[PDB]
Amino acid sequence: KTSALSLSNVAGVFYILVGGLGLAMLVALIEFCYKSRAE
Amino acid sequence: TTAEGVARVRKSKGKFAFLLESTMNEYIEQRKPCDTMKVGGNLDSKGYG
Amino acid sequence: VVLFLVSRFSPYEWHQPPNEFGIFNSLWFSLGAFMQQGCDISPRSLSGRIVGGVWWFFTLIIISSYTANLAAFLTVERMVSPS
Amino acid sequence: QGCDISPRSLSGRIVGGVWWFFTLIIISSYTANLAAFLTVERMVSPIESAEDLAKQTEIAYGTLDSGSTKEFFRRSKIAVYEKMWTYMRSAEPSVFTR
Amino acid sequence: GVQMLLTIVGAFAAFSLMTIAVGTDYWLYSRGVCKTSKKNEEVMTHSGLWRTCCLEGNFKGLCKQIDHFPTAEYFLRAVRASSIFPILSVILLFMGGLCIAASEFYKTRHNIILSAGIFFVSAGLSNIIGIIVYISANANSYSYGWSFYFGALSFIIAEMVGVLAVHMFIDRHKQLRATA
Repeated sequence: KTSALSLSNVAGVFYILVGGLGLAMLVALIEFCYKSRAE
Repeated sequence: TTAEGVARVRKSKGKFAFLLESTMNEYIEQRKPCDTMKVGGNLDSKGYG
Repeated sequence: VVLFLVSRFSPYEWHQPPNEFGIFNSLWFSLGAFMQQGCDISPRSLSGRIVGGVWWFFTLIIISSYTANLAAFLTVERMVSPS
Repeated sequence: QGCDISPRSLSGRIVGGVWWFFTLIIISSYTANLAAFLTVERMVSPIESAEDLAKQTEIAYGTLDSGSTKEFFRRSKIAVYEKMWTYMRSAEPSVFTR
Repeated sequence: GVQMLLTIVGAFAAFSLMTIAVGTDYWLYSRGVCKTSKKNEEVMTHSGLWRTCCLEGNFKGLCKQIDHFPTAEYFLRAVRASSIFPILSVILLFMGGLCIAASEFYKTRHNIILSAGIFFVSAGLSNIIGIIVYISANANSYSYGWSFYFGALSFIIAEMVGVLAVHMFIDRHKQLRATA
């Protein structure tokens, strides 16, 4: 018989996702911080 | 006892198989509640006298 | 909730919001993307596009894994039916 | 295939969101179950040797009553053949032809 | 007005939920030992992040420690032992609440409210990693316990507070545009 995929198998797709979300906010915040220093 | 062997097949929800004489296996297959089956060919050969 | 945030947090773009990615719409765009469905909007910023990109990659893997692992279940179940 | 206009209300979206889930499963079941057909029927091995027949119980096999093709199995000491003799002996209907 | 009320209450709930989770011991209802002869006996246990406390047998209530360390695999075990991410979410939610409290005092600096939003959103992201790093390191039946669900529930209660805080920031800056 076969087993059902566990979180351990698809684990690097949630780190990438979470890491990407972090990178997205950082890019956004740095842009906003830069614009906020230009006023 | 074999009676215990037969009962163990019936109560184990598909997780036990019992090795026994073909004569007994064939008899039980024709008894209510009709929940057992004989599978495969015989592994050896003997007789009652 | 990250897509909404980035898009709409900065107050230097609300010239009327800058885009259409609000909280309500963000859920809709993240559900649609996961279901390999059609389009209603598409991010036009950098930060927002990063979120989209990683989300699309996540969906791909996951959706592929489901189909791939579903076939395994069917094939293994279809080959086992008992000497 | 299809990407033109999408619902924009709460009620319409709920409808379209369950429909989208339905399609996913249904369109992933076709492909997944189709692969099983194209895989299971490919792995199938054509009948070969006698060991294959002994394991199988679908296709019956029978020798002739009087002759050397029955004595061979009766006296055979090989398990792959001794198993077949036991079945063919008491099996019904008589595969033994005339 | 009432929008700020929800945030405060919701922020407190998220913080409280997560803290209970970490501190408790009812995360993974497994079947293991709780006592450090050549004999053994596995009985139903309710594991946690730190201690594996038995709930059945003659050792009912004895709380043993967990030797998380019985380079990918090393890193996972190292992170799972210290609970960096689960504890980090606690720290972030606590900090995110201070910002909201600091608002009432300093009502002329809109960036106090947006800070809370980022902490709460980022606190949720740490919670996700903690769940993932706890389910991957942990891997004969199991069934997660109320403590594990307070973590998952905290994430939701912290993402909702996060969006709510961001609306407050957006909304405040919108009122400034009108006055201009």
